Amino acid sequence: NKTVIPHAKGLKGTIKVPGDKSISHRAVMFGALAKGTTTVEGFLPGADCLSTISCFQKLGVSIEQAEERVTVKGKGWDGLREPSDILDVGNSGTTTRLILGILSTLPFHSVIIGDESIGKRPMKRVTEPLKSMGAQIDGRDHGNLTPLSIRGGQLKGIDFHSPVASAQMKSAILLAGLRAEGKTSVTEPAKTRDHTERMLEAFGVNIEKDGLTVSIEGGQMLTGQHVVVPGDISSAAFFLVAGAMVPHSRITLTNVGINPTRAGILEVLKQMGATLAMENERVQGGEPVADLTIETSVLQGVEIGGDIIPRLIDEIPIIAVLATQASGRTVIKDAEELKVKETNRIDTVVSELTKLGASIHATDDGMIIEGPTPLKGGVTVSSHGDHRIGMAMAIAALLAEKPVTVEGTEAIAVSYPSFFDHLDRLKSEAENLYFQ
Amino acid sequence: ENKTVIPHAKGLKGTIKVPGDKSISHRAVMFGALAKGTTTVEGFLPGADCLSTISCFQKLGVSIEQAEERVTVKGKGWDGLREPSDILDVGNSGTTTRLILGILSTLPFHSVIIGDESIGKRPMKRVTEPLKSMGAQIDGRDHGNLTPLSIRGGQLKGIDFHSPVASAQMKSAILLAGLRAEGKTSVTEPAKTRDHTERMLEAFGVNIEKDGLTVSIEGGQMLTGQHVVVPGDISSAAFFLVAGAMVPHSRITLTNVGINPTRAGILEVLKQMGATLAMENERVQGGEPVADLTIETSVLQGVEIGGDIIPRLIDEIPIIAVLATQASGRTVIKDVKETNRIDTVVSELTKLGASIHATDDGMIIEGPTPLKGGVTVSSHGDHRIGMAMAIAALLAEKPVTVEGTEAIAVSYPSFFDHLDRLKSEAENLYFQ
Amino acid sequence: NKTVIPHAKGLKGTIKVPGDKSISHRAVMFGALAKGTTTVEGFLPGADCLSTISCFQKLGVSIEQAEERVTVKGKGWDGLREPSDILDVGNSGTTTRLILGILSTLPFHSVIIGDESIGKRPMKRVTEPLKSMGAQIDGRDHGNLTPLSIRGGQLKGIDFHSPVASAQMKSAILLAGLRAEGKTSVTEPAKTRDHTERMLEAFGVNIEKDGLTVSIEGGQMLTGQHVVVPGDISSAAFFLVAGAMVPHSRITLTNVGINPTRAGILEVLKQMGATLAMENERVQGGEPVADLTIETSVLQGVEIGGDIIPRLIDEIPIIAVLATQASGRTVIKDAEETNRIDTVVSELTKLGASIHATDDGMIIEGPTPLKGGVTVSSHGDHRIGMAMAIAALLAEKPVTVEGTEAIAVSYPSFFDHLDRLKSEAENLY
Amino acid sequence: NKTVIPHAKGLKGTIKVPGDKSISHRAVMFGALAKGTTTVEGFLPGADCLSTISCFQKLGVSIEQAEERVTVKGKGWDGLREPSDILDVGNSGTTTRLILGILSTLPFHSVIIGDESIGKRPMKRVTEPLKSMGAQIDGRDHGNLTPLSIRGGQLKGIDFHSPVASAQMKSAILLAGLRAEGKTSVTEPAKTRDHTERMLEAFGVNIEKDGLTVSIEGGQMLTGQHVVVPGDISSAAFFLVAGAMVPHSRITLTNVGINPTRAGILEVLKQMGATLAMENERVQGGEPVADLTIETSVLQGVEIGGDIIPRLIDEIPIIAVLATQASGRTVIKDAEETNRIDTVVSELTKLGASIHATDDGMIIEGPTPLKGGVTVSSHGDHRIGMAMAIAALLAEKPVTVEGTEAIAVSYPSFFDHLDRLKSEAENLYFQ
Repeated sequence: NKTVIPHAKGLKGTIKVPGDKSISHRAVMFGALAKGTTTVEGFLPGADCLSTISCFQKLGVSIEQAEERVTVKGKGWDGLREPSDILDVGNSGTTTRLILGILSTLPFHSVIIGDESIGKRPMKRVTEPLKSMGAQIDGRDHGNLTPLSIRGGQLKGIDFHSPVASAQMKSAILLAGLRAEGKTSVTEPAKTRDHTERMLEAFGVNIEKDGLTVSIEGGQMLTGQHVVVPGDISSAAFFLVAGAMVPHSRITLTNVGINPTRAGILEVLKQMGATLAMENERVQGGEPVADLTIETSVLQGVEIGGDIIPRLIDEIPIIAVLATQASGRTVIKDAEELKVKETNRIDTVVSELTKLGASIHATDDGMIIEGPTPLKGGVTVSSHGDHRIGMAMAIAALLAEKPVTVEGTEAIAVSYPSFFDHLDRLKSEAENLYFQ
Repeated sequence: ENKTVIPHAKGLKGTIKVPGDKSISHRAVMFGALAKGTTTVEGFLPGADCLSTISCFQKLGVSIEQAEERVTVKGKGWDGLREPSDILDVGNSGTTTRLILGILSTLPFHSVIIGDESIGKRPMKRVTEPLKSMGAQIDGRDHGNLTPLSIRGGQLKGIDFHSPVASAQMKSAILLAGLRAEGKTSVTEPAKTRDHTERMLEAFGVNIEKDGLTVSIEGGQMLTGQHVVVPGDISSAAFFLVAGAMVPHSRITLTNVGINPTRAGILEVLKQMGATLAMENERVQGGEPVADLTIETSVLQGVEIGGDIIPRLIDEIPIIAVLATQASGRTVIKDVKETNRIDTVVSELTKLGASIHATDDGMIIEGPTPLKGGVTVSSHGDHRIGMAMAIAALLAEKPVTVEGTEAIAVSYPSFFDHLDRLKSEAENLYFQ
Repeated sequence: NKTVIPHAKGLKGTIKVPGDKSISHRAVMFGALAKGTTTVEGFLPGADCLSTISCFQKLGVSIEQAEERVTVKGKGWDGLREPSDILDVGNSGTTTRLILGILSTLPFHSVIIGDESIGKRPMKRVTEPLKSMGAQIDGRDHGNLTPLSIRGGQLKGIDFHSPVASAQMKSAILLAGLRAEGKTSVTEPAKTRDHTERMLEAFGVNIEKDGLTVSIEGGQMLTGQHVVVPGDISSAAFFLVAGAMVPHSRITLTNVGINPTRAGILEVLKQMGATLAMENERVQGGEPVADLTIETSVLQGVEIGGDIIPRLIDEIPIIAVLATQASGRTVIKDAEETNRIDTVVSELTKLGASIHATDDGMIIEGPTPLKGGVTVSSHGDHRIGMAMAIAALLAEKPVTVEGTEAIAVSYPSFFDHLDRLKSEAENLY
Repeated sequence: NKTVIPHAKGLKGTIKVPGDKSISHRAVMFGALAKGTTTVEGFLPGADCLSTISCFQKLGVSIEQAEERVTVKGKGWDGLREPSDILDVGNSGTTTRLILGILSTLPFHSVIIGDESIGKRPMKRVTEPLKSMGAQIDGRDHGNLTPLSIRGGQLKGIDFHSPVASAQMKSAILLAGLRAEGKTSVTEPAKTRDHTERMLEAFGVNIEKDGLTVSIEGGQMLTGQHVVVPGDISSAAFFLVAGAMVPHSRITLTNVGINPTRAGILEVLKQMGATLAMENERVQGGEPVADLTIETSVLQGVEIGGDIIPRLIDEIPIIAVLATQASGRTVIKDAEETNRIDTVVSELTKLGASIHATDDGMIIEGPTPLKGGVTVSSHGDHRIGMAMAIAALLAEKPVTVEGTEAIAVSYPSFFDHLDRLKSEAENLYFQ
């Protein structure tokens, strides 16, 4: 249904956001390929990550997952049996592409299928480079579409130049070369998420990191690990921006992932002039982690573009909200080179936030967000089934004088169950904090 | 409680429609999907297997509409089979697996097949190797031998195939794959085998050539929509034929039964034994021989069963065994699972008080023997042994308990209902 | 949803129609109440009868059912135990009404509920009389609607007179009478379905009957019977009317129930001068059964009214079709489901027939050839869909029959049996 | 199944434990009888508490619920309609007893049923008093077992005396006495959970207590409240105890409810001397809530019985573990089900601890370092498995715990919260 949302008198307390999706996926896949038991804490246990588990369980690996905790009794490649079942990818694009790399590594036959939606997402960009490595891959629309059949094994390294930049593709090819013979090299136009690169090293593998081109030597051995999964930045960002905007706020998000390739918001917040702080910075993967603390801030407009855009793409709608309370003008530029799935978000956020009373319009390559503007409520705003719009809108409502009806909150409860619960106990602690 | 108590029958009178033929039901649907025009199946077997065949072809883009025993298959040639976005689920059906493979090899896109646990243990390599020799890219578990299998069907070149094994499912696959290949495709085997695929395909407007031991198809001909009235499955029909032959005061008409000689082996044994049997209304529906059989309490003579016949009556050996117990003198049947069948058939009938004995390649039955109840007989989860025992219990003085009845209820749900119906009609006609 | 139906060149063959729904219900119920095993052949395995089985199992009766054969390890009243589960009736009007009577006998607590459909049908007509007999019954809308709660036990016989004519009602009270103290008597306006009467006798209970008045004494035993369920004339009727009208037809329907309170269709056929044979009359458990043979006849219009209407109600839609091919005026009157008559009229009329409704029924006229090429709906009522289907067998140009799911649910093999009849005619000719 | 647990290096952090079961049940129930909307926060979305929601949804009440957040559109008693469905109570004893009360209020027919479990639990101790009030209740075993049928309405108050202490039974009769005529009274040999009284007071109803006897006039009006459900002391107990035992530990437990009728372990903590802070002392929806803070403390053995025992019954397993590390003769004594305590002893001595069993309670002696390397079962009981789990955080070498799949039911994230305290002391440890 809908949620009606009042304005917040304040936000205070500590919160653990649910663990990073990308890291949780990889923590599992890598543990399966490794020798000796891997354990996973802070595991994001959603449909996609549960799909990954199910897939490897069918490949023979003994995995026990109990809420946020996972234990993977890996025995290396030598203990992955040929599946007598179809591997069901569910809704996970991550699982599909990375496991396509891994299955090309294996000297047996496998079939991949997922749901309605995954059968419209093109896979050709990944099957082609893998056929090049010596992998027999056929499927719907000549291997472009689900379902896909795969026999791998005796695989050969490859240098590979790529036109479009994509982290999932990279990760597939890297995992495939992990059991190949010789140099396997990936090259892209943009730099992009390094989770595969980082986590591999924490498992006991060496990668190249050469400028714009990453490479791997097969065949190295993966060992069992103890993986503490960092919080998802994308989920933290909702609270960070709330903490910044909402009067009388002081929020501490613990164990948040700080991977420079995804923590672009943390740079935006800082340059806008947020009272932001990091604490206890570590490297738990692989991945850098910190405890973020924000409190009510006086913000300023900031021009955002270039190499920053690729590193904060999920935080565009929430930054749109944040900019509403910043003095002067903020600009998003170089969004022209974004998927229609993201160009649509921008367009709706623009109109949703306008319904809420802000000065904001769409541009050729992003949006301009103008002035500090008090948001007025007494209106319905829709999440359009996109959890990122719902959530951003949800926190935008915390500033609105008069009630705001956010509809389509179903999509939020799917992705991030306790979003409103966490929000509610920040409002409770702040009300319990004002006493005589 | 998985056991029925079966009392001796005082008589058996009536008419019965046994369930459709499984082989013909499958193919009606399949060849339907390959033809131009509306095929209409009547008396179709709505079992799990045949329902699986329907499903796979729906998943291939073919419009198919099924109620109870009535099927409609709409259009539309090869030109209307679209590349599946779903896994084609074969379920339990060996037939769907094997025949559809032949057909899938004929199509220029990608298909996957899987089934349940059972099908995932049955070796397919016997079919996949031939089709690969025709040009088909077929991979699968255990190097294309076990489910799940993946199929890409390129431009297909014909083949002169030779096989050490006699297999009708294997033959069907290659003939079907030969349908849209170029240049004559031929299968040769040791024994002559079931000929449903050739007959029906022939009735669907296709031409098969037959030079004894070798069958061949010239690609690529058209198939036309047909009205297929599925004939009664003889294996089921056999159980009534035998009961009717034996129990005093019996007379059973069985309407519209597939009479095909590659499976009608029991019809020739009945004749040989001097059973009172009648064929009436024999015609041919959509390639398949069919007539209504009528049988009455007979005076049977022992006979030798062996050679060519065995293939064409294999499934009836258990019931034939019972038929034999009532024939005068010796009746021999000669020529892993077949031997396990034979043994328990022998075992059971023996405690019913028959003189039957097992041999290396079959069994020997002696004389006319009154069967006796008061014993519990088991089917070891074999519907064929179950039913055959059921019928034998109809002869025994004292009651006979037949454990393992749920196997029957799965193959032939209305089997005991049909028996009961004949038992009652005989008591109602006994108004002297 | 639909079926397209062409005219029939002929209909030849034998059919076993499904068990009578009413007898099938009762043989389970009486089996459960009786000492000794009861066995049931020809049982109708539809959703309703299975609900009946479901319920008595929850009362603790061992019942093993497969296709059309039931076994009931009946062990008497002593043998029914207090349910820990809710008794679920699904969609079954019979089960609900009758079980209410039975449960008013049993000295413990029980709860009845059904689906949405039963949850709308009123129960006051049965609950009120049983309450006056001594049973504690409460429920939604002051015991008028499910869920109903019942504590039965020590009942005292009533002399019941009703303004309604209902066999479920009569059966409830008669069943409560079985263990009630003294004499329970039901007097009804019309006479009605007497299956409850005939089967109590077949199970060994002395039931006294004047006309319209039936009485019963507690507390007689019931003995396990072997029950052969007769065919529903309700279904047989579609095939009898089919045989009567379609040229080149010769149909035999085996083991069909001819109970006179329900054989109204036969009276009409015979009065219309149909070529009807009733062979092998028997009585199976107090139930008159016979083999019927019909062949293409030259029917005449007849006047259907008065005492017969009650005996042929469910068959009015099919008789309406029958009258379409009869030579002359045929009147149905003294009827008062009055919307059910009207759809029959509407559809048949757009089929080319010459029907009209009256206030007391309808008037159908002459032998009218029927023109297809048009679409007619069952309106979820299965009987309209089957009447319409066999009407279709007679019509030049095809007829689409909307809502064949309803048919398919209540008579799965109905269209297959038709096919089989048309098939066999092709072979002869 | 089973989970392997090594020793704890140290426990540091802030934790919000799940909502209180009893308050979650009541928030919905009372909200359904109230006039005007009732919003609940901190709701425990367990099986039992969702069963309450189910039941009132079938009584006509519009209720939205999503994870820990619940909205109840109350329209007073007049808004409850006669049910067309059976009221399904699932496995919930609370729901069963407290609804029998509420339904007795209602001038229509209603049927209750639950699982094989509820089906075996006696109800005569609740239905008999309710009938005295004018309620008509029939059911299996002469009103003593599920399913039960009820028609209510015209109710007259009763002076009721119970020979058995039961919160549920008290709650039922009070709830019925909310729409009865005159003064309804309940008197029982001991005093037990008083959540019904507090909540009702908070929803605007006058409950008069004269120690031992509670009484209510009717009909008073219930008004829609904002109800922040406090954390469950029974589940906070497992973290207070672990904190007091593990070397270098300092844990804050946000918004835990401090009801004296269940805060027995807190009295035991301060009597054992353990360092225990108590910030933010406030009363919320009639319930007293506080923020608890425990650090690693020196434990002293203490005598426990009679006065303070009835109000800590569930915590006995966990307190038995807390005594393992307390110096000296620490004994609990009262038998008044108690089969739980029998099993605790077997497993603990198996770990290498000093516990014998006595006529009513048990003896615990000295501070004993526990040894690990054995399998301990909980027999499907969650209160053991949890106590047994946190116990294993002291002994080294794997201490395999069984019945863990029963823990994941009453407390989904128990082992997660636990894990998060170990690994946040990995990150607090940097010079």
